[PDB]
Amino acid sequence: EIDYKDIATLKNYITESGKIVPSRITGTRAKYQRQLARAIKRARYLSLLPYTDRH
Amino acid sequence: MRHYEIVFMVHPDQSEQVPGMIERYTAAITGAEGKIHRLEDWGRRQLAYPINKLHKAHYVLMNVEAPQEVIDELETTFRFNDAVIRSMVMRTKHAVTEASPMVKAK
Amino acid sequence: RKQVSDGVAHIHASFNNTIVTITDRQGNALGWATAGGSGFRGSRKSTPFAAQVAAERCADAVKEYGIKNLEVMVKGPGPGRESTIRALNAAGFRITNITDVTPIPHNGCRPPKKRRV
Amino acid sequence: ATVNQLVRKPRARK
Amino acid sequence: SLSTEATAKIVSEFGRDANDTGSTEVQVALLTAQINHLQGHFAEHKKDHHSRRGLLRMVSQRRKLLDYLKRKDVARYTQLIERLGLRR
RNA sequence: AAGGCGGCCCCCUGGACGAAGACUGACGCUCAGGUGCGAAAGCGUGGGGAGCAAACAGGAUUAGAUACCCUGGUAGUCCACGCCGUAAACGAUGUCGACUUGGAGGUUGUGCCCUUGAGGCGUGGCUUCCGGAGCUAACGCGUUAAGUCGACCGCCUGGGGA
Ligand SMILES: [Mg+2]
Ligand SMILES: [Mg+2]
Ligand SMILES: [Mg+2]
Ligand SMILES: [Mg+2]
Ligand SMILES: [Mg+2]
Ligand SMILES: [Mg+2]
Ligand SMILES: [Mg+2]
Ligand SMILES: [Mg+2]
Ligand SMILES: [Mg+2]
Ligand SMILES: [Mg+2]
Repeated sequence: EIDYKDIATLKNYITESGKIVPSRITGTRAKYQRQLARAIKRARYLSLLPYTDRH
Repeated sequence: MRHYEIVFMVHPDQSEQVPGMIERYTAAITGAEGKIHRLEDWGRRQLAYPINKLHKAHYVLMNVEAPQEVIDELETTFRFNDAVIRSMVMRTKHAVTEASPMVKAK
Repeated sequence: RKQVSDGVAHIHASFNNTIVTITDRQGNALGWATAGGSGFRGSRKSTPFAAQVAAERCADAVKEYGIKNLEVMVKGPGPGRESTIRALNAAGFRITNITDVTPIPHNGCRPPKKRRV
Repeated sequence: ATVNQLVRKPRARK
Repeated sequence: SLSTEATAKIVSEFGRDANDTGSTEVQVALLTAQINHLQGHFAEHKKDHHSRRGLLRMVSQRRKLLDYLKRKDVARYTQLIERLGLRR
């Protein structure tokens, strides 16, 4: 159901340094949390989100 | 039959060669009973980080319903061509027909 | 003798030594100063006051280019992270950017063994 | 412990 | 195991109707076609000892199912062993 | 199944679990030999070589430094092809089945419900921490038992020798 193309959802789930916010802070379900992890890793290859705040 | 989402980006200096690669790859798919669901041209798009010393990459999003004949040849001609700098395919759950959030905002 | 007016401070912070280095936005180095040659050796070298005088002495060798707006690039987990930024403002500069540029490997290589004491 | 085990080999008297 | 066209056809081949799917002779054929499907796989993938456990599970499962038909009705047993190429 | 298994993507492939029915009709449990898997080190042949690092080189330390600490560094760590089959290979609990008050949760489904919110009400699979009865030498276990029982197998008989 979740998808990697809606990057505005992915901007709310990352930091300024490109780090993935865990489900402890956001309070989301663990079913989506494994899916949100691989959905960012799809977008990490396609140059949609930066890895770190270095570059 | 599998359901594929094919993501490939084109070198920005050959952005006019993109509609040639759209219809040449499609005729090999549809001849061997391959369906098609989504074909969206996005133009140039700013990169989150530089790749191959370039900026403003061309993006084309695809959805292809086809058997495993085209999955052998199309990934090799992506590595054979120098215009395609990144190639990525993925298996999806069903045949889907829905506009991307990039088209719905632009 | 030359005008650039845009500074970049790649400052280093190790456990043993802190190195302040001024450069431009295009990699061309302009001056450096280490805490070893500032009158601080060994245990005195691993002091935050040694980083207070290393940033000031390196700043005195880069005022020939007329730099007013500089960028601070902090690299390393070593002590003295605060004493070297306040020393840049004590030298008469307009501090603009502060950025942690500490290299973080993604478990690339194997770390060395423990130091049991 | 099992009786069916002792059919194969009885208890070893020292 | 297989697709829907490969599974449902062999049930109609050896079963009396479409509902005859739980019988033992169908269950032998579900394992017989699967082992014959995995002949070229393990030849290329001899280092895959984890899928070999699933292979040795189905070989041991087929051996137990042939022993039930052999001890009850040998007429149906001698049909299937040559109809699928068994007993080697 | 266990040792274990972690960038992403494709291809081949294994098991687990849930819902609704249909169908075979005890087809089952268990296992001495036998068979295969099996951390790392090490061995054989041929590649490969960053970083780390037995032996070793050098410098401090010291009574001496062989070790510690530091600067280097070969084998090995990598891949293919084998072999070796031992570990504190531990949940220090062999497997299967039946029952016996329960909670804090986690994970994974499914059924119904002013859908009146990602909710309410149930109901299976997996999993951790508490804890009653009971058991236990004590520690503790305690619906995943080390409770009460059945089915089968392995193993132990003072320490050292070993
Ligand atoms: Mg499956
Ligand atoms: Mg009947
Ligand atoms: Mg050797
Ligand atoms: Mg050493
Ligand atoms: Mg070797
Ligand atoms: Mg042993
Ligand atoms: Mg324990
Ligand atoms: Mg009590
Ligand atoms: Mg308890
Ligand atoms: Mg003895």
